[PDB]
Amino acid sequence: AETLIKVDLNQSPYDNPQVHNRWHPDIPMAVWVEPGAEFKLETYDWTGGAIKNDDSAEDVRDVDLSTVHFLSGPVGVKGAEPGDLLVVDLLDIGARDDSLWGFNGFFSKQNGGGFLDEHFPLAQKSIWDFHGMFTKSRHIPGVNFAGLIHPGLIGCLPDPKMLASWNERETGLIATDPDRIPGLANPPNATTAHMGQMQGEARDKAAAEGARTVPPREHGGNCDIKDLSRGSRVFFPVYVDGAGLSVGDLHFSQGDGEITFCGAIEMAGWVHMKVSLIKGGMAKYGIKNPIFKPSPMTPNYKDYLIFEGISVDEKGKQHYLDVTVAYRQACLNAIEYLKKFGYSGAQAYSLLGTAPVQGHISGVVDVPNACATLWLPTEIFDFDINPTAEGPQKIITGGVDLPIAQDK
Amino acid sequence: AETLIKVDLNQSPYDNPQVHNRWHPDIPMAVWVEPGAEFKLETYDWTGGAIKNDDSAEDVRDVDLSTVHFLSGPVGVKGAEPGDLLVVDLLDIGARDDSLWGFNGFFSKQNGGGFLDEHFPLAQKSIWDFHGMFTKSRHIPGVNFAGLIHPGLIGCLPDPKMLASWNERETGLIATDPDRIPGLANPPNATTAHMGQMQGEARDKAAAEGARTVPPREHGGNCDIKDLSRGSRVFFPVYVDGAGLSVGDLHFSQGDGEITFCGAIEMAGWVHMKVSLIKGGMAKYGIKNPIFKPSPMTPNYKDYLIFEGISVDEKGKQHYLDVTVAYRQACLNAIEYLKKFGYSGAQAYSLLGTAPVQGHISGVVDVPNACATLWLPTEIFDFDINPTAEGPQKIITGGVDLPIAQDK
Amino acid sequence: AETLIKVDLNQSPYDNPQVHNRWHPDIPMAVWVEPGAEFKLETYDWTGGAIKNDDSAEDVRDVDLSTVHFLSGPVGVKGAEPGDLLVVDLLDIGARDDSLWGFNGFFSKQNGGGFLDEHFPLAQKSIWDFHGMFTKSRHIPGVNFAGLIHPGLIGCLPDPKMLASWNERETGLIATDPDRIPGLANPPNATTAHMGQMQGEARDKAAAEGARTVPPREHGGNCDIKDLSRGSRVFFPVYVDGAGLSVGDLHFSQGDGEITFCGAIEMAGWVHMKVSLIKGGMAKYGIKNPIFKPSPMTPNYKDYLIFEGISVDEKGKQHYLDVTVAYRQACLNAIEYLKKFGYSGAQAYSLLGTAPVQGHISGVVDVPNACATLWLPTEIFDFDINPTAEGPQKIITGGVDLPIAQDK
Amino acid sequence: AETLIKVDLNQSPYDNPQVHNRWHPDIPMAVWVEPGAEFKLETYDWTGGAIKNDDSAEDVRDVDLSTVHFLSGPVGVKGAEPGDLLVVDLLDIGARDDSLWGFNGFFSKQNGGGFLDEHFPLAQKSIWDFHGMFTKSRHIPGVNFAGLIHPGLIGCLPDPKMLASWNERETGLIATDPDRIPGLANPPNATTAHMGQMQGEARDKAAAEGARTVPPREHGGNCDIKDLSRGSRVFFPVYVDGAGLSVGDLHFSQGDGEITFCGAIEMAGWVHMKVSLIKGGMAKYGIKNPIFKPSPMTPNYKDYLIFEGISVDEKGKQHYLDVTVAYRQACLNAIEYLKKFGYSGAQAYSLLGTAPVQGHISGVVDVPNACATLWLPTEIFDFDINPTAEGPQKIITGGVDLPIAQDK
Ligand SMILES: [Zn+2]
Ligand SMILES: [Zn+2]
Ligand SMILES: [Zn+2]
Ligand SMILES: [Zn+2]
Ligand SMILES: [Zn+2]
Ligand SMILES: [Zn+2]
Ligand SMILES: [Zn+2]
Ligand SMILES: [Zn+2]
Repeated sequence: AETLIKVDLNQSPYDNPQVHNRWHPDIPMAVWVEPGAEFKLETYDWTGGAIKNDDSAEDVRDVDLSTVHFLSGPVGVKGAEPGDLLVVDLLDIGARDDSLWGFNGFFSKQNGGGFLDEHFPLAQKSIWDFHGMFTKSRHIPGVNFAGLIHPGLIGCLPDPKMLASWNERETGLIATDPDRIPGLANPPNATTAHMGQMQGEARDKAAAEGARTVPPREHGGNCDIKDLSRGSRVFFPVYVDGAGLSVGDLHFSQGDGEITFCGAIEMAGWVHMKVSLIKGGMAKYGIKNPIFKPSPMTPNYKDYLIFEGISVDEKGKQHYLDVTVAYRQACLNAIEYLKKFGYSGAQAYSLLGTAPVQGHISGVVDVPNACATLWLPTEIFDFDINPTAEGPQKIITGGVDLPIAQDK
Repeated sequence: AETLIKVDLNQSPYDNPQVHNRWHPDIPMAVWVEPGAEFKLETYDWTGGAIKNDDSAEDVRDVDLSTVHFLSGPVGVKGAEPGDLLVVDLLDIGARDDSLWGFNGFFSKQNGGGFLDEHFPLAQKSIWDFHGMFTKSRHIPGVNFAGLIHPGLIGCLPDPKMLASWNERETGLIATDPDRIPGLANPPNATTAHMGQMQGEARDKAAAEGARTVPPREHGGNCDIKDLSRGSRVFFPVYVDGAGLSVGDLHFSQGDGEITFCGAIEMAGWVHMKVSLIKGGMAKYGIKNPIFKPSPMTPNYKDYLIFEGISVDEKGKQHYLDVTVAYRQACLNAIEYLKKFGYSGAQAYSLLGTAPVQGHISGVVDVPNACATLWLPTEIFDFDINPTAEGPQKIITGGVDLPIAQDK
Repeated sequence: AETLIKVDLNQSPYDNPQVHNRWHPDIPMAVWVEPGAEFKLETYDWTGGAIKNDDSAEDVRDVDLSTVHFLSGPVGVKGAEPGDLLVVDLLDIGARDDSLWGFNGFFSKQNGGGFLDEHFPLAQKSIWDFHGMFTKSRHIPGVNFAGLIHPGLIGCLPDPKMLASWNERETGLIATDPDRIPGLANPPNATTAHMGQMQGEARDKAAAEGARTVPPREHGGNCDIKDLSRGSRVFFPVYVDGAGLSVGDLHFSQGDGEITFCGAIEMAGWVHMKVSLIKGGMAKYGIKNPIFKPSPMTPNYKDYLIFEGISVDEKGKQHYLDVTVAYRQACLNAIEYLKKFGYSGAQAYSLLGTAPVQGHISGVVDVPNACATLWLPTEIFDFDINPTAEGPQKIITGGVDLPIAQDK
Repeated sequence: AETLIKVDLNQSPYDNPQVHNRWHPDIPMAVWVEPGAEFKLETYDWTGGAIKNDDSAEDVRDVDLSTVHFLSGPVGVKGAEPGDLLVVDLLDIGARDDSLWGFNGFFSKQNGGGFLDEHFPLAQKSIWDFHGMFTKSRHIPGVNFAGLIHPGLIGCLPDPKMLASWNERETGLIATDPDRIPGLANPPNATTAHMGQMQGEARDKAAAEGARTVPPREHGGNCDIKDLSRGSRVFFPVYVDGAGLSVGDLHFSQGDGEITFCGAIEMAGWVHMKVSLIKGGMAKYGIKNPIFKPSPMTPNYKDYLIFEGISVDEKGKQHYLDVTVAYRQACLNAIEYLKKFGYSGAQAYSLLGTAPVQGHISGVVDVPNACATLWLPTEIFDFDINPTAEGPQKIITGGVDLPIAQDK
């Protein structure tokens, strides 16, 4: 299939007019296609080159998070009207031949944070090499797995209404605690905005009101749903004429929650897709957020070891039906378990961000506690991590660990 | 294997000395077994007979929720010491031959509430019949599925310290909003307490400080994890000598979250299990909450239709990394979708509480929005519910709906 | 549901009028049901009590194979006419509460033979205990698995024409080598025939022309398809009015090919089923043999170690597209591999007949060799049997083995 | 990873010195690698360009089957000695970017034949297009599936002894019926032999004794095991120093048996692989034929409709434990079923050769009949093919069919 958007990794994303990093109804289509068209799009990694394949974490700590995410699009679809559904088949996804590695990290609390930032406040990095379908890290010994390759971010352009709501409610929330490190949301920011085929005046009004791509919203966008993977079929709400489908933020793999924030195994690559329409889909099927069907080709792991958490935090304080706090406990429990086998806490945390662990909302009614589970697939280890009568052999030798960078 | 605790459904649970409905370190063992023992335990449904197989919801409206849950146990295991892990193999689980039906319901907001109680505030009920491995409801046409049969509630007796913490933090939370309908937690309550073989003054003492079985806690207890099912192996923390393992609240099936609160498909039944020990297991493996391995025998549904939600509520107000609010959105999206096929909202809500739907914590870092997904297995419908170019057809037409009871 | 055919294991099968052990159009219905009826049938093990739970193989050696199989039925279905399809839902299947064990064996070559009878010519036995969904044998250490519970034999009564063809072609084949040990087929035999409710001369006429139940045929019958298991839906061709569905020969588990001949794990038990009709199904769907849909509840083993064979026998002699010889080599390769871990050959051969191993007709065109594969699920062993750089380790300490009985 | 053997589809395979089409101990290594090396090999389709993407079957009719299969290799592995096992990870496999289509056909009975050549004696062809992970044919409407991408042929060079045995037993078998159309085996043939880098005199001899690659043998070779797919790990017996691993005959998909003979969906492509050794692997693990582990990434089809056959042929003749005849019956039964939905017999036959259907050796003991099953995954049709009460609707219209060529 022909590649309709090409990416040169050594060219600055700002120099590519078919790339953009904010959501706005007025970004012009990077290309137009007919319904039924099938084609490939190439993509920068989300940072657009900021993070390197080496053994230092300073890049993770110093990255300018206002730049993310560099998306390829918007793709225009002829005849697409507001209120349609845009049916997207993800026919395949992969890494570029010249870039067979990816990265996971923990941001510093001072520059982004993450799910377990109170336990791992310093920036770190693991590097992942791709071996066909499989991946592994020089930083995490004894671990090998097939990737669940997915776009972290995909979705259609918002209408004027939608964008106004997003900015209002999100700036409103920053207003309630504007000095929290890390912040509660990210406001529009024109300084580092890439607005596609835009320069001058229209570029500068739109860049000042253009939404950050950081959070998932009603249209889809940055959902980081690992299961929205190569082979899947997704149904997107359409808000503007021609839809304006963009995609980026490709992951070779990811755990549920993407707890590390900085991936997932983040990568540059390509997406091969087919597009079509359901006329008036949104009203016909009562669509608000996207809906999709998962892939018939995914890694078949099923020998899970499953960890539990409840809505009582690390300090012993009682919350109310809080799935977020319950998941944190399940993740911490899994980390504690892994450490008994010789993994550092950073190796374990990176693992939960990268390997295809499951996070279930098992119970959300048994007041006051929600119950959340974290499913660790045991197939990914080249030794048996199941409990036995005699106790764990502390297998993991070496002195290998994830790079760590002191704060600035 | 022999049944070590027998249950007569027509006998009041209070008259059975091997049953109890509060957690307390001093409830004496209902029976003693050797490590390696295999045996069966019979169980009351969680209410102990309050809910009937008929077409009215008044029993659900009027049930005395202080009575739940009637558990079978505690089972003493010889040589079990605090800090051990109790290894339980769930070898099989089923319904009683004389009781081949179960119930799902929504509590009234005035008497219990639930996940979608703002949308369905009146008490309702669906009745499920068991056909070998399979189930269906006269109240929900076109739906048939294999059950994922599991105990909703299982775990070991707390020590004195643990119980004190539970009461302290939970009464503390009630104190912050004591008149809230429904309540934030349930305090100890001696009026409806069944304390097993406890007699005299010690009984009345213990009943006044005995914790409700309603929430999951560090020991396990009422987790309502559907995947802790027949065929699973679970590892419980031991707090007192002999462990004191109790089990109840059997489910023929359940969806992730148990959003309906009143099940799941609640039933009476039996559990066939084997028990063993890992000496000093808790410290060896860094165990706080239980861990387990899921069953090799589960329903193989994989053709999911997957719905999404973010941390923005039904009023449009913006929350911060709130998985609970995101899941509500995903569930409501699923319900809206099913309605287009002719299901009532009540049918849809009941379905999500009963069928083995998956609830994933897909993303919990993309500030401000968490992303939660609800996975509806399409194999359970006897017609195709997948989106087509044509839009849906109302294949659900006709009479039956769930019983509904007006508020007292 | 109600049990329409009851079985007393201590009663001779000949004394039960609702049992039979030959196929004949004139055996009267054991019971009549309406289409849509759901009910249970109890069953003798195929031999009807000949094999015992002990540590000697003499019963296997001496069994009278003319007696097999004692089937429960024929069940009549009101309105069923020749050329219909009888739709049978297998809703559940299990062992009797008073008989929680089963048996596998190798027949002596002198009395039955088997797939590897040139390698294991003496009669042997392994006994299997049922632990809820799971099984294991005191004769084969280190192995545990969830059973794939299925009827080895199920199908409808032949019409007069069909029965005549069966006898003609099968006696014709015996004629080509009548003194062969073991025989090529089994002729009608009135001596040990149980003809249900048939009386007098009519009974006598039928027992002399009644087909042995030993081989699978166009109607179904003794297929020993492990995947025709609890949870399946099967569609049977109907030849006579009322259909006359019979069932027996229940297996707790079996490997593809049932290579040991004497099971499988043979057992007495029960089948819970629902029946219905497709009017004129046979012509509508071009049905000759039965067709079916496998169960949504089966053991999820996927970590196979897969062995190969080609159409060259143990003497090195070249055959032509012979899948039978190819599968023998694949089984023999699997046995040789297992022996390196400390299993006897008999243990391994019993294992392949009992555990849910897969046998695939991988290639049947690459003249002169067919390619057959044997898939051994590695999850059934409590130690890792995968190849490593170091080679195997004799982990099966020994002492215990299958009973063996010298020839008479 | 780097491509160590490159292929120009427009260059004659005879002009590529790193390709060969006969098995012989003396073909020199096309390249040498160290143990632990990972690399790519590109491949011709098995015919090397003979079959074209068009709507006529004459190329299939006229192809010179003495030329097949053009393999890439032999790959030398430093330190590999006879009696070792060569561990091969298949890390990924795909189609070439310039060649995103493949072909299935039936050979004429006069030039190759096939499993159902008595029913389809004239040469035919279906063409398949690749859409990322998925495939479909302009010749078979209503069918879409994810490919189970595998090498049909892979293995190591035989030693002198092995080669002598192969020729002796195979020429011996041709001797028993030398004029048979099609032949029972294919003898060595120097006319169309490509012997890699072998030269002049030494080569003219090797080409006269070099075995055809057509059948699977002890070393592996052309097994056409669909499940030996991308993601798999295979363990090959080593016969000569450096091993000499070759590979070709790549399939995008195939059904069990490869009944159509001419594929499978045959294609040109590439294989990304890693190699390593088990020193003395063959004796350590009692290896005769290869063994392998299937892939964690395969198409997840589960909703099978399963067809049966027994050892009684199309003429009604009775065979003895003949799996080959039983499989033919099961395949013919499946074809008859599909025709009721509007497919031609040719469409159905091509489908069974290409789609990932399963063929099980379900029973091989119930004298006189073997029982074989054919498993059609129903997910591959864009309409429901399951039996219902009112019968099949003839969905397949149009007038498209496979090209057919009259005999030469
Ligand atoms: Zn993302
Ligand atoms: Zn990302
Ligand atoms: Zn519960
Ligand atoms: Zn419950
Ligand atoms: Zn049988
Ligand atoms: Zn049997
Ligand atoms: Zn081949
Ligand atoms: Zn091929």
